[PDB]
Amino acid sequence: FGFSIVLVLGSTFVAYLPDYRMQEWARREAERLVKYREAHGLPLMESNCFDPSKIQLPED
Amino acid sequence: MLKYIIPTMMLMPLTWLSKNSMIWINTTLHSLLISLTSLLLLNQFGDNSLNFSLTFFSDSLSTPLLILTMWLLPLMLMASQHHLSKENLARKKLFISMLILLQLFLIMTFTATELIFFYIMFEATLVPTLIIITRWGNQTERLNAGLYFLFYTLAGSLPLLVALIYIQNTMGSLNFLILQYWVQPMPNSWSNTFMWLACMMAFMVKMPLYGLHLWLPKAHVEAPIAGSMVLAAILLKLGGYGMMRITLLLNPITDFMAYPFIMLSLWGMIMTSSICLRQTDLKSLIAYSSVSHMALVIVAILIQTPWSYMGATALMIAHGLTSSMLFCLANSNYERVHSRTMILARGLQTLLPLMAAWWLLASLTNLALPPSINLIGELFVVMSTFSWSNITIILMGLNMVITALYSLYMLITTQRGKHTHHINNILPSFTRENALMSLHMLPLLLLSLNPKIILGPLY
Amino acid sequence: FLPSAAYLTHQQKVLQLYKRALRHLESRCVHRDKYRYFACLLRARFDEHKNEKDMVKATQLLREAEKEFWHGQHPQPYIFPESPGGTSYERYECYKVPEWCLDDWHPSEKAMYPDYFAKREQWKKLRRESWEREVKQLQEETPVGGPRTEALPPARKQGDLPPLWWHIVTRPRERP
Amino acid sequence: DAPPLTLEGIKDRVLYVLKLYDKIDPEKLSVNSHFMKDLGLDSLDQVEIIMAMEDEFGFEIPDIDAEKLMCPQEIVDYIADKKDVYE
Amino acid sequence: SWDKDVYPEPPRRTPAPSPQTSLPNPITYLTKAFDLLVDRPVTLVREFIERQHAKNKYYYYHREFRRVPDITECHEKDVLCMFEAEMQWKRDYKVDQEIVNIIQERLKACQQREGESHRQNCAKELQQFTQVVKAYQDRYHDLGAHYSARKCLAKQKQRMLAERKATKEAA
Amino acid sequence: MNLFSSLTLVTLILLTMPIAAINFNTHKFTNYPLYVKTTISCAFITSMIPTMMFIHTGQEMIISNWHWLTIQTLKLSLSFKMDFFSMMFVPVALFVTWSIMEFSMWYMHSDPNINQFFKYLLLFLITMLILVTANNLFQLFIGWEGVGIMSFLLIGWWYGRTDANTAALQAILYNRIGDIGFILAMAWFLINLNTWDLQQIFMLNPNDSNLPLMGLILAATGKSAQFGLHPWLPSAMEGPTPVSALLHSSTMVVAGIFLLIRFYPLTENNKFGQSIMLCLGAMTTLFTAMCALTQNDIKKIIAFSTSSQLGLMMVTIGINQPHLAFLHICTHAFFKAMLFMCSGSIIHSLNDEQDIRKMGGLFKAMPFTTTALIIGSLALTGMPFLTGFYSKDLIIESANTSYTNAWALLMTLVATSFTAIYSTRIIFFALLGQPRFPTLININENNPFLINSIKRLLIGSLFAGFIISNNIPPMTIPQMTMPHYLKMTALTVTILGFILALEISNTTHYLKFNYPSNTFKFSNLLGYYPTIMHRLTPYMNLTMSQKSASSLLDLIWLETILPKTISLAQMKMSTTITSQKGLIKLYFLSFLITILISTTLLNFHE
Amino acid sequence: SFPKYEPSRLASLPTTLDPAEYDISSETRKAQAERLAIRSRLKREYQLQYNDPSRRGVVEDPALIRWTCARSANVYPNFRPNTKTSLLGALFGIGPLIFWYYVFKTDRDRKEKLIQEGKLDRTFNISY
Amino acid sequence: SHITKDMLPGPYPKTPEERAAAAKKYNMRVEDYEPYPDDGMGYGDYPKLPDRSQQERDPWYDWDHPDLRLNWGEPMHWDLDMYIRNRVDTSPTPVNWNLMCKHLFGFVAFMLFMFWVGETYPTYQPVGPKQYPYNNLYLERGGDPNKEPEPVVHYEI
Repeated sequence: FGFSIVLVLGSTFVAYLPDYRMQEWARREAERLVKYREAHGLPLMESNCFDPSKIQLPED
Repeated sequence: MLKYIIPTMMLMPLTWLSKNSMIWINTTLHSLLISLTSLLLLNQFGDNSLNFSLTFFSDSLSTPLLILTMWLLPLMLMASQHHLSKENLARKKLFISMLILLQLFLIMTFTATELIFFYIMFEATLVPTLIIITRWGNQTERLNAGLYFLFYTLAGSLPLLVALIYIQNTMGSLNFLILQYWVQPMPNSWSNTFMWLACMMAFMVKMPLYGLHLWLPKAHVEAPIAGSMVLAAILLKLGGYGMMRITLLLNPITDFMAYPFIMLSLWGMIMTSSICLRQTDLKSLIAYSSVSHMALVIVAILIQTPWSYMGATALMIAHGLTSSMLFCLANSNYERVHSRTMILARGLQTLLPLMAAWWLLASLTNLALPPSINLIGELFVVMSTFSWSNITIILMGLNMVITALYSLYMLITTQRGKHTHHINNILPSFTRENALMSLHMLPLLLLSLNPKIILGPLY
Repeated sequence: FLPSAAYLTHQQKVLQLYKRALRHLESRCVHRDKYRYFACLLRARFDEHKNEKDMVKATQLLREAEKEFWHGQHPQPYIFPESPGGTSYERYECYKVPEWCLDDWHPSEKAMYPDYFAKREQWKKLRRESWEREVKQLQEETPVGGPRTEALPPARKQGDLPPLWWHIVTRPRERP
Repeated sequence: DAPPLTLEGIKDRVLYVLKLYDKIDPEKLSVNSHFMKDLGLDSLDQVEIIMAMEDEFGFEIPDIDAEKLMCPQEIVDYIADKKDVYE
Repeated sequence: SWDKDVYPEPPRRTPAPSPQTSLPNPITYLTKAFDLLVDRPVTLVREFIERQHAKNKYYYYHREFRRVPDITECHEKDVLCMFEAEMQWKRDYKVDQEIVNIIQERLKACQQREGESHRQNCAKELQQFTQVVKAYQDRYHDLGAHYSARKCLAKQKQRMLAERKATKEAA
Repeated sequence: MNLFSSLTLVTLILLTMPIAAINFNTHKFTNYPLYVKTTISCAFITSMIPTMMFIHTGQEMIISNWHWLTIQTLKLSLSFKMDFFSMMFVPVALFVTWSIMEFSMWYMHSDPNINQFFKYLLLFLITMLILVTANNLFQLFIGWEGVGIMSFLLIGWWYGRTDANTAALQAILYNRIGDIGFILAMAWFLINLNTWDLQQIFMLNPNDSNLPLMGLILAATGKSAQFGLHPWLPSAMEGPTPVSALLHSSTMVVAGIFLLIRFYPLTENNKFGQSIMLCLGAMTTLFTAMCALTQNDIKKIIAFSTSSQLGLMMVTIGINQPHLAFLHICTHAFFKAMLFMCSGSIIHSLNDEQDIRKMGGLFKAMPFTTTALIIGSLALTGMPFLTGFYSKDLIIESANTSYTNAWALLMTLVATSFTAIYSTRIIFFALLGQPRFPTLININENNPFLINSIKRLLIGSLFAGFIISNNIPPMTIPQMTMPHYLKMTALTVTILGFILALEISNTTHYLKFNYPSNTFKFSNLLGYYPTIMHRLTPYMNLTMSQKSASSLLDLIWLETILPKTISLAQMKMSTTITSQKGLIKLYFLSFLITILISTTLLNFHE
Repeated sequence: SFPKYEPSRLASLPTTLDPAEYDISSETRKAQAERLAIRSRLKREYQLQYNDPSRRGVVEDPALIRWTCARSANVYPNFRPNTKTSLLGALFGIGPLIFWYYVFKTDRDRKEKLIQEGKLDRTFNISY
Repeated sequence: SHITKDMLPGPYPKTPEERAAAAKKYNMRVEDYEPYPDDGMGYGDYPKLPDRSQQERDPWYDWDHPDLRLNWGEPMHWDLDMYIRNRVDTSPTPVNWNLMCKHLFGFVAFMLFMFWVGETYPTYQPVGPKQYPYNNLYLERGGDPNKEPEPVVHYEI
């Protein structure tokens, strides 16, 4: 009960588990979005992640 | 989490209502089953932390350290015999139950949403550790060691309470999320300087930094193996955990006001690696190794890079395991020969033959073995601090040279060259000792395989 | 600085200088026969004033001899491969297990080697047999309160072994 | 690396390389016969003899032990202590 | 299988070896024995495995998400609004790092295919690399450790205000 | 293609099974060395064929999978490449190490801890292979420190003997100085090119390349025993013999320069870096050739020879010719493996003496090993035109015909003369002298193992240099148009060196006994560098750690300033407060002045 | 016939050319006699407590214990802060610290000025 | 059990007390107990010894600890950790010390000086430039795909 049911079972349990901190989801999401961005002509990773139409900067 | 707390409560009267020569197996088996159920925690994913029972939540700043505590408990529970087997039944049961209550306040500390609850469970972590080291220290300055210990840790950590209360009634609550999602940047007047200096000075005491570090090595070398391991690994890495939490506030001033601690930390790192190059008393070298690593951790937290935080939490976990193990090897050598000095017990390659394998393995994990977690932590700290400034790498590499040098000195002086042939009491090594070597150096190599579990929440 | 005598005499000192100079001339000089020539030249230089007894002129010559030795000594002296500094210098100190041990074995592995352990049992009985009376009385009767030397006298008195012999008789083979 | 050593073989070799050196006589040269007292040759050539045994058997003997050989039997005693020459 | 329009494989080129040798040919005997000893039985075991796959089947899905609106559409404090907004932003940040990883994998593959001639036939991929990383460097870089989303938006205001005063001084 | 990748991965993985064999042992296999020798032989004969595919056509590939900790914008996986250097480098080292397995069966037969020895030596081999196949630079750092620590264990194999762990300590310290240089290089690669992956760093053109390339310079001089950091090498020779042969013939000693050859398209540029390359190389070359004379041990002479050959490789990287430097690696590896193995065979045959004196007459004492030793010493300096010809002679040609430094070419020339003269000295004193060695002689070489090993390594040292050098893929542009006295200069210098050392020998026949004149002493006392540095750099740091660190900064001043100051202040306030004599008029006068000083001076009624 | 071999802090003066081993006085040989008496008595009690068959633990060497208590924790009594002690303390502690403080302020101010120029080579400088 | 009075508090004054005490307690000659003296650096009342001590002490005396060079009863030199064989070899060097470091520094300075003189004065054989035809290997350098093809060609001689 320190090795044969603890160590090896913990090794299997951390061997596979979900996408830890959402990894393979992010792989497949990135693949879909880059296929989309290079298909539909748009620039991949446009700057200005928030639209500057939704800003009211202070002026002089 | 409350399903991880409440059987640690119910594990406490186990030792009480078990008869003699039967307590040992019960405590071992049941705390190991708690360790399985502990490793079942790891559900953490993606967007949020997992937050429940409103006081409780788990990051990946808290999941690996919590599993480290709930796995280092039964290892220690096994580790601390042969020096109190001949003591009485009452003090035996009291020792074991005191360790269990120490674990309970540790887990309460690591799953603390509210920082006042964190501070209460912080000094609750303090109070049994003194009773452990002072009652079973088995030396003669342990009294002064405990006294220095409590006054340093309290008087450093005392005004932190006042600053947190000031935060509590100038902003609102102290949920860590509502500390986040609401934190206004605070400007650089002098009161903000004192508040930052109060919180950072409390945890500078706890780590320690260089200027407040003689707190530790007396308390390490004059302690039993249980108090020494829990003290070193869990307490210093708890101080680092708490600093990683509280640094989310007071961002836009700590750039201006966090210079001189970097200089004190790096020069103390070099001086600490140099002072552990030439001492006797084998037990003390691992304490100064711990001070070297924690100075590097403090550099890693004062810079604010995700590379730095991932390297910080990896360095914490790896050095907790390494220094705890090497403390256990030091205790095994001292129980072979009742000396505590170094140069008396030379030899020990011939006799205790496969003890040499575990000295080799522990000392190379201290060396930064080239796939080890220690190397991963130190490497990303060096990368992030080079991005901080292009000149700091001399002190880092000189630390690396001297760290390798004292590690090798410890290897080839204590355990190399000649048995002193006037000794004739050292036995062959028991199975318990090799069992503890195995219980230390399986999780470090398994984490060396797949380490992306234990890196920081800035992943 | 030596066990029996409190100090080395001057004839002894001249002799050690002779052996050192001769050894370094071995190390200096290859082909071994021109070595033999130069060694007899050196022995002639010590034959030049061998028969003089002016002790103060003798130690004057000894000081100048130490100067002329240090002027032309050899950097790496040819030292033998068991000497201090040598190529081995307790090479197999690896394989030199002490003999107080070997008895912390297991009785199965002890029963694998019967006769050596039976004879070891009678050795250990020989040790404990004549340890107390003869050895301790010869060491607390014949020495002075201040011992003033280190050579211990043998057991010429009646019977058993000369005193304090365990870790000196029972040293290993130096090549196992 | 297998040199075999024994008592009487090395007694033969020590006695042989004392016989080969010239300025002693081969007539009265016993196994246990002295160096200074009976052969009459002095201290200096005695230490040249000690040099010959060192140059033959492959290990230096110290100057603390160089005072006290004085006959070939005691030489065979000390060398048999060095290489542990018994079965 | 993998999407080839996003992992662009360039047109294959393979010349036929034409001896002009009479040793002859160690590699032909080599690859004949290699096919007959390695490629056949592994394929037999793999086809057995794929029939065991085709006994009964599963499915797994892509965990699709909605679009919660905005962080500029939350108020002063409003923690229940900002929670949705900032977990949306953090999912964008994860997938955006993975976009940078995909561009870097493309650059590695371009470098290895063209071998010893680096400086031709990798121009477009290096150009789109500097474009995406100029976006990343300008957008998400120097915000340190405790990104929530709000420090990114303060950077956003700061940068576009800098370019506003730049085009005013150069207007 | 399946075949190339599958065979290179099984040549990796067939160097995994004997570690699994001792881990599943729980016995005493008396044939575990035979097991390791035959799995090494199988690994070489399966590894030579994909190199044959490489030179037949190419198909020059990288494999990579199993990513781990892909944390921020990078990723890192098990990733390793087979190209020119990583392809033709491996079978040379496998052949050398198989020979060393044979010779360590024989030389290390009579030790009852032999299984641990072969475990460590195989683990060392695997680590050096993982160094020389990897392209992801983190895996290079893995292989770097791994062969460093296996160097530690195999130097300190003979426990006991303060020489051995002293040597281990200096070796691992200089490997950490290589480590600090290498992590500076890794730092600049991360924080200016987003990764440490060699294809991408080749893909960009970094301009301000002073700092990382200087870090790589420090890595080379810390790993491959070069000047300022070289003299750990004879101390390293004070360990076992096949340990030293493997550790300082091919493996663990080319990893200082193998990295710089790995960075060849980035060292094509930045002329300042190549200037420091060639100046360091000339300095090492002449200084170790000068130190190599006047030395009375075999292994220290042979290690000085390999240090000067690595100096030639540093000069060969200083000039823009990396591929001939790789050729120098290969022939150098076969060369000194054969030489060390033969010499250590002679040492074990003649009673652990190992020194030049008392080792005199050995020709016709069976001449297999004397043939072996003189074939080694004629392959040194490149007799025309043999395996030793190609490397050194194309190096001095391409160095002589380039925009060099006008001190460096002269230094390489003079050190070629010096390597000729100490190789002539090792011939004359070892094999061709009148016999000085002690009697009771046990000259024995009726061994099938050692004649197999020496046999097959002189086979590899007569033909295989031409087998390599013939069909290299030509990856440079040869000069080939030399004037007179610039292609003849190689043979000219070697012949005049041979005549110079021969007349040195003939005057050494004579009887004169001349006193030493301090250049003798400077060539014999290691240049005074190891003595002075190893006597001072300990004593300064530890005198600045006895007073400074231990006795003065931490203990005495930190305990005075925080515990003593506060504790004495509170104790003195106690002794002034509680020291009240028990009288009553005093306490009521305190009450009275408290009342009056609260009314009229520090007011409370307002 | 030699430059008479000056010693140093490291190059130790060997026992040949002392020349103090020539003008032997009375108290020199008396000191060597008493020194041999000391070594004789210490080896006598050592060999007595070294050959005992009843001996279980270590031989319990008092001088190593004494030196350990000397070097470890008997540093601080005695100690008075003198001119030498305090001056060397304030040099070895504060000096290099304030030196590294100045060099880090130098490099950080250079870096902040260069990136406030706008022309830092951040062509891609992602992992900060 | 061990007596507190075999430890070493206080300094060396006066001349009866501590001198007789340190002789009886350190097993040394009375006058050859030399304290440091009271430099104020701590250091107790522990003796001063001639500090070299380890590659001295001739190996043929055959004491107890065969490599530490000890005798079981000895004042146990204060900097002994800095002196065990494998650490600092204070053997007498065969020449001098000043003359050692003079020759070393002279040779290092000479080679670096001639390196500098070589650096200002290169070699070159009578050689032209490597003629690259396509505008000095343009469109195979770093780039400019169609921006500025700048005409530079080589001429036959």
